[PDB]
Amino acid sequence: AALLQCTADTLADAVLITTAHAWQHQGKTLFISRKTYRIDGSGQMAITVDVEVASDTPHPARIGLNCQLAQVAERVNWLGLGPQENYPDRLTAACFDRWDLPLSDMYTPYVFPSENGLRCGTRELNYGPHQWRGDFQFNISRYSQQQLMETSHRHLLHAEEGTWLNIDGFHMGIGGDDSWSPSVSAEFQLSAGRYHYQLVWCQK
Amino acid sequence: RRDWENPGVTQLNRLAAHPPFASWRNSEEARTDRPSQQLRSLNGEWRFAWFPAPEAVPESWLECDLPEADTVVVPSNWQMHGYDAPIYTNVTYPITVNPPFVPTENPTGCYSLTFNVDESWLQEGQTRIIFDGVNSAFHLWCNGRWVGYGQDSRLPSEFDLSAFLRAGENRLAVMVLRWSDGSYLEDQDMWRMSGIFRDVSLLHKPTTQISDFHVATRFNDDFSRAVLEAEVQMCGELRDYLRVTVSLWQGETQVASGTAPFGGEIIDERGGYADRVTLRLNVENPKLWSAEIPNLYRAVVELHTADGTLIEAEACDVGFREVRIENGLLLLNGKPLLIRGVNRHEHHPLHGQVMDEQTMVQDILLMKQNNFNAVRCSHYPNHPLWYTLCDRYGLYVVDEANIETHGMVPMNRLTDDPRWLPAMSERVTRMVQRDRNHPSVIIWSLGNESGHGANHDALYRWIKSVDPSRPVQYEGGGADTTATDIICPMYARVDEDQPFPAVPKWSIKKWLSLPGETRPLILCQYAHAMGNSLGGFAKYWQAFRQYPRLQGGFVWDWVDQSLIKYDENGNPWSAYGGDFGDTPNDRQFCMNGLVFADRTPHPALTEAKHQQQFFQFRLSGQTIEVTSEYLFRHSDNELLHWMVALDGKPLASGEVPLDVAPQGKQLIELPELPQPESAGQLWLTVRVVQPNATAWSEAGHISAWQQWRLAENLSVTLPAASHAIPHLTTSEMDFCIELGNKRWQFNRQSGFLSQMWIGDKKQLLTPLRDQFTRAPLDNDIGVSEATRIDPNAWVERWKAAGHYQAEAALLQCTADTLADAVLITTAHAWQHQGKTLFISRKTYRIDGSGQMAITVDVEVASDTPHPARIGLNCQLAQVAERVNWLGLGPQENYPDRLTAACFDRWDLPLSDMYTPYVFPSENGLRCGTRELNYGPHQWRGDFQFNISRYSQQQLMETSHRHLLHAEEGTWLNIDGFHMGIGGDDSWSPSVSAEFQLSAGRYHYQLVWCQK
Ligand SMILES: O=[N+]([O-])c1ccccc1O[C@@H]1O[C@H](CO)[C@H](O)[C@H](O)[C@H]1O
Ligand SMILES: O=[N+]([O-])c1ccccc1O[C@@H]1O[C@H](CO)[C@H](O)[C@H](O)[C@H]1O
Ligand SMILES: [Mg+2]
Ligand SMILES: [Mg+2]
Ligand SMILES: [Mg+2]
Ligand SMILES: [Mg+2]
Ligand SMILES: [Mg+2]
Ligand SMILES: [Mg+2]
Ligand code: NA
Ligand code: NA
Ligand code: NA
Ligand code: NA
Ligand code: NA
Repeated sequence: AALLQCTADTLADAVLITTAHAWQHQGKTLFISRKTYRIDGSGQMAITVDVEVASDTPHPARIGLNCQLAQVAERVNWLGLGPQENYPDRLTAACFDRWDLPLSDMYTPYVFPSENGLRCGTRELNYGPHQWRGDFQFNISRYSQQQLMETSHRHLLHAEEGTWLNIDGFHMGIGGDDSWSPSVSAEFQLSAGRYHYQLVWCQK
Repeated sequence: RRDWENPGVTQLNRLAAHPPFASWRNSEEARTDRPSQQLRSLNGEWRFAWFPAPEAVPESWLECDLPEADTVVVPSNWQMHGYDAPIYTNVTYPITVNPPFVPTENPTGCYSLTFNVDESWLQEGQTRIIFDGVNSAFHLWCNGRWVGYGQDSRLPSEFDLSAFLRAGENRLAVMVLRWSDGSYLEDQDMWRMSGIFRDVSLLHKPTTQISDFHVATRFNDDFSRAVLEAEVQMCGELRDYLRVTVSLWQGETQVASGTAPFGGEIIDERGGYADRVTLRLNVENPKLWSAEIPNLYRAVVELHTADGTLIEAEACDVGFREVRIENGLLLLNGKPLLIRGVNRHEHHPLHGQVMDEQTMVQDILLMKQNNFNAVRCSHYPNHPLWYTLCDRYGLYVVDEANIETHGMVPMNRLTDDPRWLPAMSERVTRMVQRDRNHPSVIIWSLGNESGHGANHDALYRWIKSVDPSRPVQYEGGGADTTATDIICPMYARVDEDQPFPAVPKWSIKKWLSLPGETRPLILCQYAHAMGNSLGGFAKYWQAFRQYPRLQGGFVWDWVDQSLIKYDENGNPWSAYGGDFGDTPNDRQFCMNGLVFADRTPHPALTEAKHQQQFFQFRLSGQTIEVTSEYLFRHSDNELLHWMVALDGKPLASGEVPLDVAPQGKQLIELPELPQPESAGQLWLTVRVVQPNATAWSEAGHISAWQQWRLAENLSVTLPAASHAIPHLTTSEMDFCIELGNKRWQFNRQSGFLSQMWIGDKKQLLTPLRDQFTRAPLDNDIGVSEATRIDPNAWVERWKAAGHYQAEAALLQCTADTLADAVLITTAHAWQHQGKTLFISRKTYRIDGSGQMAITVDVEVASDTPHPARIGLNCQLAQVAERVNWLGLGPQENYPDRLTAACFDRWDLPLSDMYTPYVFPSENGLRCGTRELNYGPHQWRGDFQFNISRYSQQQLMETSHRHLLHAEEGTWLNIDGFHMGIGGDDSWSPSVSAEFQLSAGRYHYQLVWCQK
């Protein structure tokens, strides 16, 4: 990430932070992320994200944010699709409701580890004293993407400190027509060029 | 006798049907197709009188001209001269349904002509008159004596006048009935007119003559050898000294010839046809005919004495081609066709249904220039010259019997009735007898929209017996009945099934594989081009290319059937159904053409040209792969032009010759290309250009194009810190912002930007407000009418949900001062009767540079009908001469109809940004736009827009383009999102799901600045 801009303004009832970053590689700009954070008297933090994706770079796996929360909580409660893991091109069986599961059920123990446990169509997500509202997809577990991508057998994974939270405005389909040739359908690739998403983080 | 109320009497004294004759008396003139002294035209000035019923015609008229008659031009349709009104009705018959009777009030056209006959025509042989087209039934007298009668408005009626004429002056009297029992078989969706609307001619034939001739061409397995077989029949004085010689010419060279005496092979226990002869000519390496290369030979049929006297000669253009269906595919000369077709009615906005060569040529040129290779004669045999033109210019033709009984209930009531077989039979058999030697005709059709009756099965079989060289198709009764060799539906969708009972319209892809089905599928009508339409067209072409058995279709249709009317000031205007007092009528349903009545293109034409290209392209790196979809020709009149530009700025370009064999591929690797690091999108555009002119196109004609986004450099450059900060001033009613010479005013009660000044000049006539509706397109309305609402049509769903009447309720409006800008924030709710339909949340940020960034986030209730658009609108104070944009163009383009548009920098006169569809609706959008310039303003973002002198309100409230009036200022509509326009049909919602605005939440952003 390269910073392009970071500013702070005070509004009548809130503080507004504005940021812009470019992601580049071998001098090419791959992605540009523009955001605003607006914190008001209610203590809610509203995040708006607008992303540009160069038309000539391969369509990305996802467009979201991530962080390692310091807290580890027993349950996960969300208003969205579930209860089991679901992805864009594999979510017909999931139902929209309010689900509540132990954190470990939010991780799928695929023998060969990878991105896993996403839930889509989520309007509200609760974990510990935090609450996220918006229209996103998410996964939450003790394992970072880095670890999963560096690990070849589930038995070698180890819980990291805290909880890794991945909250996506958009996520690419997973495909599966076969496992030896790209099989994610066009309608499930993130090829729009410009993406917008917004979330509200607040304390519960 | 009221012969016009008896389907059992379709003619009296009419001569047999046959292919075009000219009775040349010199074979070289027959070979060259020059005029024949034996074939005269009687077209010109005639005498005409209109009567309200045949009972009102005075008997004196048979013997002499009526003083009150007018002199008028023939051919003509009398409605075109104002004698009575033409009627525009689609399905419902224009008369009370009570076969076989017609109204006692039945407009009768009394035509007459005094003309001369040279004595020599009466000294020997036979003199006949030919009426190529009389609508709908007529009696004929010559010199006051009754000659005969005829029905079928679309084929020639010929009568022998030999015994009625006298040397010098003669007078014809033709009493034409507008309505007859023939009318029950003429219910096509078009203007209902009448008159002697095709040519009238007089033909002299010798007593011993060629009465019919049929030409067939059969081939060997690889088409390198053929046998031309010509069966010739004679009438007259049959003697042993008679011969027929058939010679075949390629230009001035005679390639083959055969001569034989009369007497065909034995055919049964009673012998053979002593009055017939079959000549068989061997032809090596014949030049084959196709729409791609319309190679023709000339066959001359000489009837002569063995000792050398030519009695008469007849002749035709011959196209060596074989048409056959094998293994589920329609093949032409052994290769599977891909039909780029269109249905074409015979229509002229001034002359009605009268055709002329200029207009036909004009239509053929434009069809070919727009990549069409086929035409269906919807829904009757055409004027004879059409065929000649298609043979010569090269178009595949579906020749269709003049049988349409749509208005019956059920639709096969007459076609399944044996009492209507004779009348139907004549319409089929006489067509085949007239047009069977034209190579352009490749498929026969039994008529249209007449259900499926036993009569179709009998006639299907008759054709198959008499002419095995061409398949037979017929869509009625479900499009895949036993009366059709090709599954030929109308308006079946690509992927969406429409399972109506009895006659379902399956997705075309699904249709082909139904259990036991094996026939090819070619749509007899697809993509209803009514008003702003053709949305989804590309979907059809992708399917046709992917599925071998999906071999194309005929677009509905070529030209709008609008008629010209003149206002108080004598200025012409385009009229449609009901504009002549005609009622009931089907209003604008008569305009469904790719082109306007005067042949000006509608924007959809370019979409069709593009999807119907004959060269396919793929890009890999700097390598372009060109694939030919021609079946028979090499790319011998083609070159590839290529050009690379960055945001409209040309960086490099070139040309490469195209040398691809039919169905072949060519790889072209482009030169080291530009790799600028300046921000923007790099686009490659390629065009196939025909350097040499052809019979149907000018040198430099573009036949194909395609574009690809090459590299993109996103802008990362920070803008320069401003030497200013805008000031905010507040009052209870407004937020005013000022910066330099610019000012912005936001109304606190309405919550919208109400005014902007550049200098001292106001820029807006109406405030900037959200807009979720559009002036409805013909496809949005479908069949809905005030008197009979169709609740399922998009327009009605929007209306009923309150979209057009919703009022913006302000929920919030604040202004804040930032470090280097002023920020206005607003939120509005649109409700209707208690229902919140949409919520619009925006920010407007005006900075020290004077630009205004507007961010819009809209929520749309999931249970309200998907809205037509999500955008902003305002009436600008300025009227500027031009419009310049960086986006798709240059023509109007909508989300489901934009493949033909190209991304570039375009610049046009304001008026070209409006499309003058006869029935006004939303129009002129351009999509994929990144920057728009108009007068002093510039808008940047990623949006679609339209800009013109007409508000959406006016367009939706006006029914005819000539009644629109330019408003003050310019109406600008800038949409973040716009719904598809549809068009698979114009009577059932046809916007594909992927083009409906059903996301629920939408975001868009624009920067408006001045320059
Ligand atoms: O046959 N119909 O009852 C009918 C009702 C409403 C709309 C179209 C329609 O039929 C359709 O009309 C279009 C009009 O351009 C064409 O004539 C097409 O051939 C016909 O099937
Ligand atoms: O046929 N039309 O072109 C047409 C235009 C506007 C309204 C009704 C209409 O045709 C009418 O359509 C209804 C179906 O909705 C029936 O098929 C009716 O028989 C037909 O005349
Ligand atoms: Mg009759
Ligand atoms: Mg000779
Ligand atoms: Mg003589
Ligand atoms: Mg019809
Ligand atoms: Mg009507
Ligand atoms: Mg394209
Ligand atoms: Na892994
Ligand atoms: Na095909
Ligand atoms: Na029509
Ligand atoms: Na060439
Ligand atoms: Na209108």
